[PDB]
Amino acid sequence: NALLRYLLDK
Amino acid sequence: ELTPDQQTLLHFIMDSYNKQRMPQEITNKILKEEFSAEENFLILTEMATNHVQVLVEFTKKLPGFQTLDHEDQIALLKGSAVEAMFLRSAEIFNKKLPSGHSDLLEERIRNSGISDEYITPMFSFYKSIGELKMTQEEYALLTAIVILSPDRQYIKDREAVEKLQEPLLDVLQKLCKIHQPENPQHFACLLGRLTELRTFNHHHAEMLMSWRVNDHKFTPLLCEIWDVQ
Ligand SMILES: C/C1=C\CC[C@](C)(O)/C=C\[C@H](C(C)C)[C@@H](OC(=O)c2ccc(O)cc2)C1
Repeated sequence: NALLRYLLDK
Repeated sequence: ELTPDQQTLLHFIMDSYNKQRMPQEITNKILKEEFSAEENFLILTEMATNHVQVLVEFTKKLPGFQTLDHEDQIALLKGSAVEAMFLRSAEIFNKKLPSGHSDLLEERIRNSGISDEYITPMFSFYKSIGELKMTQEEYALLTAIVILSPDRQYIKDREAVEKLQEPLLDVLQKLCKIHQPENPQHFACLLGRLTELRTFNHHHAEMLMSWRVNDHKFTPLLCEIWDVQ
């Protein structure tokens, strides 16, 4: 879930 | 008739909900591209990708959402994607398209490899929400409520999500009592449309299942959000 985490944090 | 703390919350939500838009390049395709099944599906892939991009941006700004455990944040996002997308796509079908483009969008959805068994209840949902002439307020709050649902699979702290959700349900309820006093049942009926939203988790899974037999392809974000692997 690295992509969803990235989109959550940016 | 809304406490000041409820006014603040309402304004945060609407602010956040409104700075999301359907890009013009995608709505242009609805008119301009040829009407083949290959091109129809490609456009839906773009709308879907955009719905999910928009879901995330909305989610990350929801009050208290940063305070939740990181794993649960992801379980919410994935738990909610289908329900939130179908709702948004309803707002778009009814309200954020010029007059003739419902009919075309519809014609594309009707020739993109989706069974009538999923189409019928989809368009029946779109019809029924349009006849309710659902407000922007309503779309927005309802969307926040779906996202912060404590009922999704894999949430470790269901209570923490319930504490973010409750305030949203109280606002929406008061808005109903206020803006629709001749319909005391309004709040219950909006909750009834949430109950019908939950129906699409099953449908969408089936829809993705049929597309995958014909080897259609999906984007990185979409495969990730729905565990298509
Ligand atoms: C049925 C579609 C669009 C009209 C709205 C609808 C019917 O509520 C459902 C779903 C979305 C819309 C948001 C565009 C799209 O459905 C998908 O989820 C999808 C996912 C990956 C993919 O490669 C193609 C589509 C296509």
